[PDB]
Amino acid sequence: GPHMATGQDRVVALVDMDCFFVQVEQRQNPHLRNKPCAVVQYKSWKGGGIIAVSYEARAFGVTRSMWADDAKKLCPDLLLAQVRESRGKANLTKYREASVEVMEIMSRFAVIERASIDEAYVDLTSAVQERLQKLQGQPISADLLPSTYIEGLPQGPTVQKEGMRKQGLFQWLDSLQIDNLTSPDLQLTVGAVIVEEMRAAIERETGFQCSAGISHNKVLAKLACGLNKPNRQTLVSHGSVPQLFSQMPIRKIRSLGGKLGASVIEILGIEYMGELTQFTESQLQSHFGEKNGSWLYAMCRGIEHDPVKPRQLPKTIGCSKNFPGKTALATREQVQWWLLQLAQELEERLTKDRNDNDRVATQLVVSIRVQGDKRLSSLRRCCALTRYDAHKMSHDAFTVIKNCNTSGIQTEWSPPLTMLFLCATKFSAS
DNA sequence: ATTATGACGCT
DNA sequence: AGCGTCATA
Ligand SMILES: [Ca+2]
Ligand SMILES: [Mg+2]
Ligand SMILES: [Mg+2]
Repeated sequence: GPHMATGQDRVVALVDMDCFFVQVEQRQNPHLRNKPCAVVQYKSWKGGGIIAVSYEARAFGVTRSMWADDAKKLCPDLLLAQVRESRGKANLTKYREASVEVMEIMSRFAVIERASIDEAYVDLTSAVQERLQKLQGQPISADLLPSTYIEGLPQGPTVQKEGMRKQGLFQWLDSLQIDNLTSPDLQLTVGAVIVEEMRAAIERETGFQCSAGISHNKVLAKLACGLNKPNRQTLVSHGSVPQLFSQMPIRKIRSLGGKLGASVIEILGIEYMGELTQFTESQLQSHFGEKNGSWLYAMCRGIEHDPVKPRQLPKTIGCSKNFPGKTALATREQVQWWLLQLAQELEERLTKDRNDNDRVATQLVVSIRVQGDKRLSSLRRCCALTRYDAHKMSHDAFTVIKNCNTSGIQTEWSPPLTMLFLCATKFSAS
């Protein structure tokens, strides 16, 4: 009843760049613009592995993780841009720097949480209050929401896409109560107006387009964002949740795409998020633990409390390289050469980070994989990170791992290593 | 032989 | 601490 919380206390958005690495390359090389194209890393093995795909290329069935040689079978005219290689390895600097461009623009509108290289959550609650004041009871024009979809509309008593969008938008705005400064639906709508503005600024100042979700929490915002891509934004209201979830596979919700989601489906014998409402909170906690159970009980009702954390910078800086199949490292000289290559890239990024962001990493984590282990990581050991010096870091990394060498011979390494990873962590102010 | 990342949970 | 899960380009 009147004491039942409804998770409508915040306005949260999730902004996510469209085919991000592709846009970065298309900005740089106008010949790639408005083409089926993809970004690939390496080239020798099957033409390289695809890591990003333009929407034009997606239409041919080209996807992430496809080998370029195979993508070309689906899309013969597919254009490719290659990730830079430095020190024998893929170097992602260009995309990290482009990400900083976008994050800095977003930060002008609101506090953001960097969620990945190309997405951020935004807490718009305060910005919406402010805007509502300027608005002075004044209605919101559809003109202010030129790329917004309202999930669930139109409904009730045209055959084109933009026409449908506008019909739904009209129904939404027609039903809005603008004299109520605490109406959650109104708050969301003003949130969407601001996100249009944010998205316009990103595109004007970088050339990059993005999509966005606006709702009352991060999970719904994230879900909303993916509903209409590319170059569009979607508002998911509290009221839209029961219908939206009634046919929403559990795996589509953030954090349920893996083993836990599979267990929810298996144990409960359900398929869709909305089906969760029929279980008590204790029932869910009994299956999935106290934390997950409470989370599931609220989430299937559209409610979630995880805050947008004030964090624009990554918490770790790492460098890693796989050495698959035949290329596995089998000599000490090999292992040491590559630890050095990694350590040199890490030093470069750490030094730039110290200058830009006034902080220093204090721990170095070293991880490897050995030929034969199904797990991505085989062994992870940390040591002190006291100086930004590549030779020192690589010498230290070798020290902490050198006893993983089964080989009775000093010069030989066995079993061969199929992955090396150096990660700087535990930052302190400087 | 997707690879190169990055955040957070468990014990 | 070291390991596991889930996620994104
Ligand atoms: Ca994206
Ligand atoms: Mg993304
Ligand atoms: Mg993606």
